[PDB]
Amino acid sequence: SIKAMLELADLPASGQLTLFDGRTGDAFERPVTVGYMYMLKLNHLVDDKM
Amino acid sequence: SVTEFLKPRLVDIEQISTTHAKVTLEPLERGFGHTLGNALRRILLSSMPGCAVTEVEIEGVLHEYSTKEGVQEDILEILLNLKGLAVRVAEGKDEVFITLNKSGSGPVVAGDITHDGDVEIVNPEHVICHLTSDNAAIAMRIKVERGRGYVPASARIHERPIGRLLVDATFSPVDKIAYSVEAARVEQRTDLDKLVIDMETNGTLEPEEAIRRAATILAEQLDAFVDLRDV
Amino acid sequence: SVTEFLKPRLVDIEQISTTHAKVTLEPLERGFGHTLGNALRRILLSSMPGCAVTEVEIEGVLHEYSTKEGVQEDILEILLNLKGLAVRVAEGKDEVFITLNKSGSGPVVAGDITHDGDVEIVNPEHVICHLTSDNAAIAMRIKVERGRGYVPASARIIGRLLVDATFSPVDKIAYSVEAARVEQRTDLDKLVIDMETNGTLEPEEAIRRAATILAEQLDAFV
Amino acid sequence: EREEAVVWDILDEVIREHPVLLNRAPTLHRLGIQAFEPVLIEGKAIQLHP
Amino acid sequence: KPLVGTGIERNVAVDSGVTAVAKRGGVIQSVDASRIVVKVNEEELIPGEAGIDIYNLTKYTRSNQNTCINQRPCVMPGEPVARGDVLADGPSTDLGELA
Amino acid sequence: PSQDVVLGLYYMTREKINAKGEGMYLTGPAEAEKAYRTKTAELHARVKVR
Amino acid sequence: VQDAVEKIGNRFDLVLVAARRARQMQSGGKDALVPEENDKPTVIALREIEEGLITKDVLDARERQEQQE
Repeated sequence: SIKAMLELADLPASGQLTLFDGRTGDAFERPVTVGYMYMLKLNHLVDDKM
Repeated sequence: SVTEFLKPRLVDIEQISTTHAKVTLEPLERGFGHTLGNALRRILLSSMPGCAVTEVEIEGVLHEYSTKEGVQEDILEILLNLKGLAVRVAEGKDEVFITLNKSGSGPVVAGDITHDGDVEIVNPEHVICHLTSDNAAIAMRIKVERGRGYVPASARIHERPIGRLLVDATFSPVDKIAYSVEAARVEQRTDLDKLVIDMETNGTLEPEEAIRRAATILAEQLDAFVDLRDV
Repeated sequence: SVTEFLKPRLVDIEQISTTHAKVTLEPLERGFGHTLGNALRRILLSSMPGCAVTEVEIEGVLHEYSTKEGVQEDILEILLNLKGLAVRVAEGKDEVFITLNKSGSGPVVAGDITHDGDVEIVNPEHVICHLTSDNAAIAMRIKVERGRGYVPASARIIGRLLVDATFSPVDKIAYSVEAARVEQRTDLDKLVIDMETNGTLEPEEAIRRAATILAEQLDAFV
Repeated sequence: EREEAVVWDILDEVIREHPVLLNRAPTLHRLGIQAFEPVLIEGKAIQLHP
Repeated sequence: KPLVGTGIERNVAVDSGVTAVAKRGGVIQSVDASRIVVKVNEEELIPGEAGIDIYNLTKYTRSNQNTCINQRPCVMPGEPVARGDVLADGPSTDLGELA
Repeated sequence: PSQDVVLGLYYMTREKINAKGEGMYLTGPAEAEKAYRTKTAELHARVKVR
Repeated sequence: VQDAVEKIGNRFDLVLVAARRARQMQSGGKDALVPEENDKPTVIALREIEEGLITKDVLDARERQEQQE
C-alpha cells in the first residue's frame, strides 16, 4: 500500500531520493531516505536546565 | 584557445508566475556551470535584500496575547499572517508606514491596505484576518522596513510605547532555488553548457536583478583573492 | 546597509616552501567561506590552464604492457614518472616535441632532456627511469601540450603511449572553514587554504589566477 | 550586570588558559571527570568532543 | 495534524475536554475568538427555553506546567453544526484531532 | 572512534570491482585526492600508488 | 606536558614545582625566563620546565641565594 501510494504521488517506490550537498553542490554517492516524520518538542528545555 | 574562456550571458528569462521564474545563462565552459550555479544558489538564498513588516499597531490592543471583538483570529495569528505580506518599497526609502482600516463582516485581505504610492502589494488576495460582525472594525498601522536576512524581535537592540507589537522579520525574498546544467548548441563546439536557474520567490524581487546582485556580491568577495596580499 | 558586506581584514600568507603555502582570510560572512573555497578548488583543479606531458614515443616499445630490456622500471612506471614533470612552454606555443636520449647504467633523470629553449624544466632532478645494463640505451620523444585541468589517458582514448595530463599546476588544494568573530558576532567564517604546486607557479599566484578567472566569468552581470 | 563588550573581552582573556572540569553522573571511574580548555560559544548547551 | 496517524486522535481530543463540543445542534449564530453563540435547532428545544447556546472560550490561561491553554474557534457564522461537533480547538488540537 | 567515524573510515577503505578509474597509476596520496575531487576515480577504485 | 614530566620525572613533583614557580611569578616580582607570548603563569612555568631552565634544585638554590642576601 505504501509503494502504491508513492507511485500515485509520482515518487520513487523505494522512498529514497538523490540529495545534493548544499556546501559543494555534489550529489551524495548513495540514495538517501527522505520523507516526513511527526516530531515533538518535549518539555526538557535548555532554558530551564542551565 | 586554452588560456581564454567564454563569458556567459543572460540569454533567456521566463516568468511562469508572479512567484516563479527561470533564468538562462549561456554559454559556459566545462565545469563552470556547477560552480556558478552553486555559488549563485548560496548567495541568493542567504544575502538577498528585501522589505518586511517589523512593527504593528492596532487600536485597542495592548499585547499580542489578546482578543478583539468581532475578529475570529487572535492578535498572534494576525501578526503571523502579516509576516507573509509581500511588499515592494520604492528605492531610496528604508522605512515606510501603511494603514489598514476595515469595517463590516468579511475577509480583511492585503488589498485593503492604503499606501502612499511608493509601496506595492504583490499579493492583494492574502487573507489577513476575518471580521465576523457588521459592527466589527479594525484599524492598524503597519511599519515596513528594508533589510537583509532574518532579524528576530529579540535581536533588535533596545522608549517603546505599550501597544507597539514587534514582528520577526524575514527580509530575504527568495524561497526556493534550483539549478540545472544542460547541453548548449553554440557554433560547432559541444563542450559548452547552459545553466537554468529556477527561482521561487514572493514576487518582490525581479529575477534578473537578483542575479546581478548575486554576481556583484561574488565579485566583490573575489576581489580580495584577485589582489592577494598580507593585510 | 543592505548591499554592504564584510570583507577580509586579516589575510596571512605563510610559506612552508617555494611550492607549499597556507593562506588564511578572516572575517567572512556566514557561508561565504565554503562558496569561495569550493569555487576556487574546482577552478584550480579542473580549469587552470597549464602545460603537461601528453604523449610519448619509446623506441622498441609498441604497447603500454610491452617489455623493454635494460630498464629497471616497467613502461607504466616510466609513464607515471613522465607525468610528474613540471614543464613551462613559451607563450604562443601550444604543442612542443622534446627528446631524451641516454645510454649507460644509472638513473635517467629530467636534466638529460634536450629542448629548444622554449621549454623550461622546473625539476631537473626528477628521475624518469633506471638503466641496469651498460649495453642498454633509452630513446624517447615526449609531446608537451597546453591544456586545462586533469585529463587522464582513458578520457583521451601506431606506438603512441598516452600519459595522464596534469595541466593544472595545482598538485594539492585543501580548504577549511573555522569560526571567526568581530564585536559580538560569533557566526563569521575564517577560510584557510593549504596549497601545493608543481613548481611552475607559486601558490599565491595560482589563487590570484583562479580568482581572476572566476571574476571575469561574471563580468556580464556585475 | 550591564554586559558591556569590554566585559566580554575581559572574560575572553580570563579563560584564555584556565582549565575547567567537566563531570557526568554517575562517576564510575576517574575518567568521569576530565579537564578541558573552554571555548566560549553563543548558546545554552555545553559542546563536548565526541 | 499528524500526516501518519492511527485514527484515535479524535477520541482523545473529544474526551480530554480541552475542546469546545456542541451540546445541541443548530446553526452558529455568532463567532468570535472568545465566544461562540449557537442557535439551537427547533427539534432539540426544551419547551419554554431561550434557544441560545453560549460557549465562552479559554484564552491564554496558565497550565500546571506553565504552558499556554488557549481555545481557537474552528467554525464560521452561519454554518450548521450537530451534537458532538467540535466548535473550538484546545491546545494541541487541530479540527478535532490531537496535534 | 565509534559510530559515524568508523562508518566513514570503513566506507572510504572498501573495495569495489570495476569502478571508475580502475587500474590507474598515481604518484601519491595527493594525486589520489586530486583524482577523487575531479571525478576521475571513485573512492573504491583499485589503483597502484607510489 | 610530556616534555615537562620527562625533564622532571614525576607528574606530582612537576605540578608542585610549577605551582611554586607560578606563585613566584604572580604573587612575587619574579619575571619569566622565557617570552610570555600572552600566557598565564602556570603555562609559562610549564614552558620554563620544558626548556630545562627551572627545576626543584634551581629553585632551592635561588631561594638560598635570596635568603643569604
